[PDB]
Amino acid sequence: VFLGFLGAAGSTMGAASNTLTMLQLGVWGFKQLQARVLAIERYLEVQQLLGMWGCSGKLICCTNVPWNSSWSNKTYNEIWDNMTWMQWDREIGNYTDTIYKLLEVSQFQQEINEKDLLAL
Amino acid sequence: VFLGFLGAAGSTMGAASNTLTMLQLGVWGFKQLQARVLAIERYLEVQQLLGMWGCSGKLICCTNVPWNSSWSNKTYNEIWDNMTWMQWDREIGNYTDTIYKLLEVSQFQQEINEKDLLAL
Amino acid sequence: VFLGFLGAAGSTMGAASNTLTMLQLGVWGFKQLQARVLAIERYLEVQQLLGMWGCSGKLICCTNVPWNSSWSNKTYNEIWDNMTWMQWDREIGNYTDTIYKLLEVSQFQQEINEKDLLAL
Amino acid sequence: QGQLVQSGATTTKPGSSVKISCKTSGYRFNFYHINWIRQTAGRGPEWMGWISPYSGDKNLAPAFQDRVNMTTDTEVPVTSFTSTGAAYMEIRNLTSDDTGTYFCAKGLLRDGSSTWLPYLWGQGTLLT
Amino acid sequence: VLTQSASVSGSLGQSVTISCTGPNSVCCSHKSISWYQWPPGRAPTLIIYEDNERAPGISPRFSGYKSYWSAYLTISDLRPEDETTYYCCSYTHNSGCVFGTGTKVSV
Ligand SMILES: *[C@@H]1O[C@H](CO)[C@@H](O[C@@H]2O[C@H](CO)[C@@H](O[C@@H]3O[C@H](CO[C@H]4O[C@H](CO)[C@@H](O)[C@H](O[C@H]5O[C@H](CO)[C@@H](O)[C@H](O)[C@@H]5O)[C@@H]4O)[C@@H](O)[C@H](O[C@H]4O[C@H](CO)[C@@H](O)[C@H](O)[C@@H]4O)[C@@H]3O)[C@H](O)[C@H]2NC(C)=O)[C@H](O)[C@H]1NC(C)=O
Repeated sequence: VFLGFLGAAGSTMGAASNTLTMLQLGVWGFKQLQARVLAIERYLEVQQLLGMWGCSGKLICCTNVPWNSSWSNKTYNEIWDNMTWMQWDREIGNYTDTIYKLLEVSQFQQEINEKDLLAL
Repeated sequence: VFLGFLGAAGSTMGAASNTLTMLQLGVWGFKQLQARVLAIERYLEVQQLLGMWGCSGKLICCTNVPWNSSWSNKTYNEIWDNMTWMQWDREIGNYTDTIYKLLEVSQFQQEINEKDLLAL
Repeated sequence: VFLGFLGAAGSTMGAASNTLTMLQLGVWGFKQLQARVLAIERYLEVQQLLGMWGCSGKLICCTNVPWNSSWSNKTYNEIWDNMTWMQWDREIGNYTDTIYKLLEVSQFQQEINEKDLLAL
Repeated sequence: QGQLVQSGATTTKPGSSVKISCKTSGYRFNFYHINWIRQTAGRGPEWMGWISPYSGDKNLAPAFQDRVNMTTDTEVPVTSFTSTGAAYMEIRNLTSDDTGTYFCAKGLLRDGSSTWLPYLWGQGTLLT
Repeated sequence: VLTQSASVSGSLGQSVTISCTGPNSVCCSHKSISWYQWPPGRAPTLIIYEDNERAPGISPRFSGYKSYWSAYLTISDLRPEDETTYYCCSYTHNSGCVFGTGTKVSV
C-alpha cells in the first residue's frame, strides 16, 4: 500500500529519517499479474538483505562496522543537516556493495558469538 | 501449509489465543498459478505490517500504545473470558486502522530512541 | 541472488556452519515467470518456519527443546568434526517434522511467558 | 563402517625393502589419514606415520625419518560417501630388527584435536 | 618413555584402574591421552580418546581420567572378554602417538 514515503525527498537527511513530522488472461489480465509479482520480488530483495544484517523488523538498525573514512570523510553535521538522501546515495553509491558484504559477515560472526555465549 | 488454525473459532478469546490445548497454460494452469500468487501477496500483506510494529517473528507482541477507552470500555474479564475473536473483531472493526497508524509511529519513535541509546 | 552457499558441501558440519573462511507471453515469457514465482514460494516456505520458531533474521538461533537421544545418540565431536551437513540431514531426516512441531510450541509458549512477564 | 584389507604376509631377509598394501572400502578414502603402526616382538608398539590421502602431507617418527616411503594412489568413487583407496609403505635399510606384524589404520575424525587417531584398523601383515 | 602399570587383575563384578605416566616431555597436562585395547598380534580397538571421550559403540563402563601428572583407565564391571593387554597414547593435534610400556589384566 503506502510504499510511497518519498514525502521528504528534498529535505535534509536528518530532518527526514531521524524525526518525521480475478483476471481474464488478456492484456490487462497478464499485465496486472506481472505488476503484482514484480512488486513482491523487490520487497523480498530488501527484506532478505535486512535479514542478513540482523535488521529484520527494524527501520534503524545499528551495526558493528566502523566507518571507513575513504567512503566519505564528511562530518555528521555536513551530512544529516546539509545533504539529502537522494544525493548522499549518489555520492556513496560506488562502495554500496562492499558495505553489504561487510555487514553480512558482521552479523554472521555475531550469530556465533551469541552461540558461544548461550552455551554457558 | 497449516494456515487453517481456525480450530478455536467458537471458543473464548482467552481460551484460544492465550493457552492452546510444472503447469500447462490451460484453465488449470493459469488458475493454479494465480491461486499461488494470491496466497503470498496476502502473507506479505500482514508480515509487512508485523514488521512495521516491531513484531517480526512474534505471535504475541506487546506494544507502547495505551488503550483508548473509546475503542472499547470493556473489562479484561468480559473480553478474554466472554467474547470470541470472531465477534470482538466486528465490535472493534471501525477503529482498526487508527490503531495501525498509531502502532506504526510508536515503533518508529522506538527505533530512534534505541538509536540515541546506542550512541553512548 | 547468492543463494548458492553450497561451497562447503563436502566439509565437516562444524567447519562449514560454525566458522566460515518485461516479458512477451511465449515459451520464454511464461517459463521465466513461473521460475520467478517458484523461487519466492520456497523462500517463504522457510522464512515462515523461521518466524514460527522465534528465528526471524537469525542464521543460528538457539532453542528451548532438549535433544531426544533417540533422534541421534552421537557426540558433538562425532557430528561437527566428522559428519557433513549432506549426510547428517539424511540420518536425522525421519524425525525432522516432529522437531518442527515441537519447536513451534516452544516458541508459542515462550511468547506468552514474556506476555506474563511484561504485564508487571 | 569401512574395512582396510592389507597385503600378504611374505618374508624377506635384511638389506631388502618390502612394500605393504592397504586397500580401503566402505568409506571416503580422502577424508581420513591412513596410519601404519608396527608391533615389534622385542619392543613396544611403535607408531610409524600418517599420510593425508587428500592433502598428500606425511608425518613420520624420527626413527623412520629417512627409512620409510609411504604413498597412496588416488581413490575410486563408489557412491556419494564411499571410495576405494590403496595405501603403500616401504622401509629402506631394512634389517631383522624390524620383524613383526605391521598394521594400517584410518584416522578417527576429520577435524578437532583427535583428527588422525588410528580408529579403524586393518588385518595386519606378518613379516619376519 | 611412557610407563604404565606393571599388571593388575580383578573379578567379574568389580573394577580396575590402569595407570599411565611419564616425564614432562610425554606427560601430561599439555597432551591428550588415548586408551587402546590391543590383543597381542591382532587388530586392536579404540576405547578412549582425548582423556575421557568414548569411541563409537563403546560400552559406558569404560572411563578415562587424567590428573596433571598421570592418566587412568577405569574398567568397571569386568567381563570375560576384557582379559587383554592395554596401552595408552600421548599426542597433540599435530603429532604422532607415543605408546606406553604395557599393562595386562585378567578376571
Ligand atoms: C576436505 O576434506 C579434507 C579431508 O578431511 C580436509 O582436510 C582435513 O582438514 C582438517 C581440518 O578441517 C585437518 O585437521 C587439521 O590437521 C592439522 C595437521 O596438519 C598440520 O600439520 C602438518 C604436519 O605438521 C603441517 O604440515 C600442516 O601445515 C601445512 O601443510 C599442509 C599441507 O602440507 C596444509 O594442508 C596445511 O594447511 C598447512 O598449510 C598443518 O599445519 C592440525 O594442525 C589441525 O589442528 C589444529 O586445528 C584444529 C581445527 O582444525 C584444532 O582443533 C586443533 O586444536 C589445532 O589448532 C587440524 O587437526 C586434517 O588434517 C585434514 N586432512 C585429513 C583429514 O586428511 C579438508 O580441510 C576439506 N576441505 C574442505 C574445503 O572441505
